[PDB]
Amino acid sequence: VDSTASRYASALADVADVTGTLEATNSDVEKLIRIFSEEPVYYFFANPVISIDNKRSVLDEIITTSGLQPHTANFINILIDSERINLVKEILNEFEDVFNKITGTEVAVVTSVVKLENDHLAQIAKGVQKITGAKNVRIKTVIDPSLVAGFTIRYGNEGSKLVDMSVKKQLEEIAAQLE
Amino acid sequence: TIRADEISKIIRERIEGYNREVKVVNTGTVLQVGDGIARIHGLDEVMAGELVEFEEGTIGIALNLESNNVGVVLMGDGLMIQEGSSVKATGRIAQIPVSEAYLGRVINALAKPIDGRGEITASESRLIESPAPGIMSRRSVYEPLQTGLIAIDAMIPVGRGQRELIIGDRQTGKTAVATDTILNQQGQNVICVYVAIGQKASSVAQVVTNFQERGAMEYTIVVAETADSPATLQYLAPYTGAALAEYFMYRERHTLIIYDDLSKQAQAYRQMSLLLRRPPGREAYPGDVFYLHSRLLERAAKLSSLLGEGSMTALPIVETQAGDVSAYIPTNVISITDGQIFLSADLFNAGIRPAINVGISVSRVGSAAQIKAMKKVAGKLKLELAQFAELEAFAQFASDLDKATQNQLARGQRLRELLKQPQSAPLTVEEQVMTIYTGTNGYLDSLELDQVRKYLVELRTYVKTNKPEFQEIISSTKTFTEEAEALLKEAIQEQMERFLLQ
Amino acid sequence: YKNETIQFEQQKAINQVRQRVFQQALQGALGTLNSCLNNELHLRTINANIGMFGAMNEI
Amino acid sequence: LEVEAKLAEGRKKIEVELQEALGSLEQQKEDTIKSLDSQISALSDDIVKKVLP
Amino acid sequence: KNLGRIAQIIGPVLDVAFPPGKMPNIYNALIVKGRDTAGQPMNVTCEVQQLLGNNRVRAVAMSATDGLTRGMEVIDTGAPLSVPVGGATLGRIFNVLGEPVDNLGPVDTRTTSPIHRSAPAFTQLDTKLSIFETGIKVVDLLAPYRRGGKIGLFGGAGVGKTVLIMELINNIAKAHGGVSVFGGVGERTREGNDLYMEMKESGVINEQNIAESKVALVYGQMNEPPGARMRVGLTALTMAEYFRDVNEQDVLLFIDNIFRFVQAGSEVSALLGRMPSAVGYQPTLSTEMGSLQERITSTKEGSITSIQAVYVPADDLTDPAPATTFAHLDATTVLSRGLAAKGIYPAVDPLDSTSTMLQPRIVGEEHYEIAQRVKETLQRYKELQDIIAILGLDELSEEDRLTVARARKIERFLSQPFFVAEVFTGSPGKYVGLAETIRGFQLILSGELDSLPEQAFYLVGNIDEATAKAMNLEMESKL
Ligand SMILES: Nc1ncnc2c1ncn2[C@@H]1O[C@H](COP(=O)(O)OP(=O)(O)OP(=O)(O)O)[C@@H](O)[C@H]1O
Ligand SMILES: [Mg+2]
Repeated sequence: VDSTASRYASALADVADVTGTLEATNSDVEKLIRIFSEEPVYYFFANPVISIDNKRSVLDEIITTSGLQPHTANFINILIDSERINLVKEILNEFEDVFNKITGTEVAVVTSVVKLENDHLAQIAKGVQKITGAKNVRIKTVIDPSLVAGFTIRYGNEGSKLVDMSVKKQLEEIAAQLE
Repeated sequence: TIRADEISKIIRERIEGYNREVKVVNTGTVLQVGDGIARIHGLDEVMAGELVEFEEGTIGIALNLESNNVGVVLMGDGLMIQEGSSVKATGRIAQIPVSEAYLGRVINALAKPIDGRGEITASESRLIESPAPGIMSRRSVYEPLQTGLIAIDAMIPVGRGQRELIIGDRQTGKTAVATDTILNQQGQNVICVYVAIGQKASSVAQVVTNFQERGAMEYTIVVAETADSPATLQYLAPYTGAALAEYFMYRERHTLIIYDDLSKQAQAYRQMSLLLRRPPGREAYPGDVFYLHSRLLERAAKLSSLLGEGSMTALPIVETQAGDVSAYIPTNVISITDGQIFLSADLFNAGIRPAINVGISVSRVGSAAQIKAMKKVAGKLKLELAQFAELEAFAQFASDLDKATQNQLARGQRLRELLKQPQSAPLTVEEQVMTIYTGTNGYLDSLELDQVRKYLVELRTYVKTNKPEFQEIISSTKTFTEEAEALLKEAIQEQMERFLLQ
Repeated sequence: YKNETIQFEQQKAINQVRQRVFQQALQGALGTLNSCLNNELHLRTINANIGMFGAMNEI
Repeated sequence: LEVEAKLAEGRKKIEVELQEALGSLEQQKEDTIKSLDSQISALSDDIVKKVLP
Repeated sequence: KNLGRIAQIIGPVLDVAFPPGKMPNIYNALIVKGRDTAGQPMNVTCEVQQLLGNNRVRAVAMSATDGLTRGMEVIDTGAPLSVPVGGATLGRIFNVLGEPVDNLGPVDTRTTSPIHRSAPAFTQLDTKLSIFETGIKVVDLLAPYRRGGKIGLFGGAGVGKTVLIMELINNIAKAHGGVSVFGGVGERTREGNDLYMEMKESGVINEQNIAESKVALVYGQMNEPPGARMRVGLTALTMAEYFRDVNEQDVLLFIDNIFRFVQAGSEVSALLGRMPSAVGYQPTLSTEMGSLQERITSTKEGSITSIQAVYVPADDLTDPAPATTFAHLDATTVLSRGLAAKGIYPAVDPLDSTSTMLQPRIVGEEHYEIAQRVKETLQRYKELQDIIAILGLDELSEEDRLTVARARKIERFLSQPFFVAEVFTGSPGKYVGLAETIRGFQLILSGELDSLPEQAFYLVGNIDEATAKAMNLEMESKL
């Protein structure tokens, strides 16, 4: 994808990569996402009517308490100057996808009816680094009851590639008995 | 009609030998649904033109593979497709099951039956978007396609492997030119495909009723997408019909295909393209509408003896608007097609039926289509209707002229009575040679115009019964031999004697 | 053609009865499976499912 | 006109034969749904061995 | 050496994303590494049309994009479409890509040339107005051709346009040391196969000993995507200017037709999203035509003369597709369906065919004076056909008894046998020079040959051959 939100996030990652603050910058970017969730905080930055000069002063105070990285504080200042603060949320989310690309890591999603153990997670991570080529592999879990018993993982560059065996047995048997 | 004794096995029959294989699919999520389009996030590995399947079972073709999303055009109503719901690419690109057992089945644009007569037993599959034969796979058009109309099969001859265009304004007789062509090959072993894009469902049912009465459905597939259907099904319906006609053509069988309006296919691809935000052109069509119809019609030509000499004679029908031949979709198909059959409503109201405007209508194959018997006789019909075309201004002034001109006005007014056929009364080639030999050689100058129709019907039923040796000369040798020219003249002077008494 | 219609309606009757029977069977099996012990079934299931996962990744 | 009337009357007769046959087979499938129940139990019991390895 | 990735596939139009430094410039060929229906590799060739910014180009495919996936690797070739040129191209049918589609093996060449190229410079042109000698009497008298000019055929089928083209291929190969290139821009595959077999039949393509052949065929079909069709004219032209520049020959180029070059550029531009120009064409129509037509020129080395068929949309000569074409044209040859019905071959209309070359400072006064007398005689006979149908010949004046008899003798002596019809009719063809054409029509118009019959000028080459056929008929009638 190449949209304005994606374009900005990619720049932010590239500067971190140059300066070797990829771990350090990523923590700050995660820290920002908590900040901009709040409807009141996001609204103040986003709306055109509030004066830009006031926005910087408030932003500086926010940066100090936060203790953000020197570029990360710039990056928000750049967004504010160039009017694209209305799409901060898209930009922040976009950065995570870019950050995985730079490391060479991959992300996976595995879902189950009941919570499961760590060795299963490590072996799914093994299989996903096999079929994907993660330099390293990463994993996430979301407990959903409306399946039968299985696990579904979800991976790829987007949340695209899906394999599972819980209810796909049953829906598959409906669609195979119509044959 | 016994079920419940064997239901207790069939449930255990599908579970036996069931693979349950885990394989990687490309999943997406639905971003937005509207107007039969689905923008889809994900599907990172989908190929262009691939069928994707939705939740609630709707299938669509991924056409726009854009950088942020995939523009999927739905093959059905997307009313039950929910925002955020999953969607998975199926792995295949637009097939139909293909078989001998489509002959007589009214199927729709995925070649599923809509006649309510059971499934179709099929074992092979053809691609809907198949490529055309190349240059070295073809042969020159040399065999006739007998349509049963004198105005076409004499002067605008359609051969096998030729794409001819039936064109005119609405209610001129375009369907009847195409239907009577299908009704003529009851004895020839061509297979007809009648594709009906965007029509009223009542008129598809009247064509199949016309076909089943006259025994035409023993060699006919009717592909039908009624105007209620989505625009994807109307866009893919002649490609479904052309894929069925390519099946028989590669199995050495000769075929005819009729597209009942290519005009409504172009409007159905303009609908999808404007909803897929593709930039338009003249009459809001995309740039691909030429490449739509040229990819369709070039699949229909005549094959070489290294392949088996199957043919696919396309007769696309295009409707113009107030005779605007220079409109965008008539301009494309006239460029693509070999010949054009121009039908005019000023001849349909005057009684000239089928309303062929034979002056403007052309055929690029030319006389290579016609048989040798037809080349001899229709060499005189073309010249003498051209001499009557220059003298149309003189018909009001027939008295004030010499006999060299006035006989040409008298001859040309009976040569137009040759061309008049009623609907669904196609003539055999032997009956066409009799009619043009009689008219172009002076044997109708004694008759009033009310009787030229009644004379030829009685002379065609005379030689059918009394002189059957004429039909064997033209069926086998296919040449207007000096024997048959003697045998035909004996039939004329005996019929003119019986017709004058009456 | 009417006998063609009657044979098609035999096919349709068989098909709808088979599918309604099977949906009855599905929802019965679903009730029984959701009546089953979570711990015993899942451990075998996850272990076998993840083994099949790694096996098809080897395949 | 006489044989066209014969055609139309025969067509009505075959239509009523159709409705009798279709109503009969619908009653037949009503009977095999109302019966055939150990099939239901065993068909549930057979797939439960297939959903799990 | 650059790998790109497909960013989007919208129709025949691709967007390919490249690394930030390594970057194709406009018109370079992109080779998309694709996969087929079954699973084998098959590659798709493209051409950069737009640089979209952010390291991303917009390409228009030369083949089908059906089955291309976003994210397949694309090779930047660094050059536009290079196409084989030489004597390895003679007798062969080519793709847009320079690929042989006539199933006779690969092109065993060692030379290629890019199809996108500047014109010859201002220095390199051949300013001398030369007449091109076709060996055909109607053309060499009434509608002469430049050597290095652009000619238009206004004819359909059933007018002998395919025989007239093959005669020009055979005459340039025999009289001069020339070759020909036929370019089929958006051609039907039925008539594309019909033309290749009649070229085999008329000996113009030598099917037994190829590379002894006279033509190189380049065919772009109608079922090609619009990108390929825009390019076929240029591909044909790049072969034609290898023979011009390197072999120093005089080439015929044939574009059949030049309107389908226009509409294929109109389709690509609409797919690229350009705001269209007047009457729906591309806004770059004056330069897209000018890019093809300014390479067709006479240099100091050789010349390329292009005889290109022209379709007039809506029978409007002020339409932007003929109006941009007719600006570059230098002669128009109108073929006539009515003159073919009389039996005259070649069925060139003498009165509606024009040239800019039929000026007395160019062709000389002896040729200009005679071409006007022939036109004035044929125009007077065209007026008198209603009077002969009312009066008859015996009631016309004595001055006008001659201008019917002479004009009926001119209409026969304009016809000619061709070398490409020696299998079709049996009568051997005649190459008639410009010297024997002017001396032919001087004798008919000065009235010396008013003793000869009418059917002594029909299908004869020279004016001596006219009196020979006549003295044969005086010896055949007495028997
Ligand atoms: N040769 C004929 N003689 C008499 N009537 C004819 C003939 N051909 C067609 N008709 C009649 O003309 C009417 C229009 O013909 P047809 O349905 O073929 O039109 P069409 O060209 O398909 O027009 P549309 O596309 O608008 O339906 C029909 O009612 C048909 O019965
Ligand atoms: Mg119709």
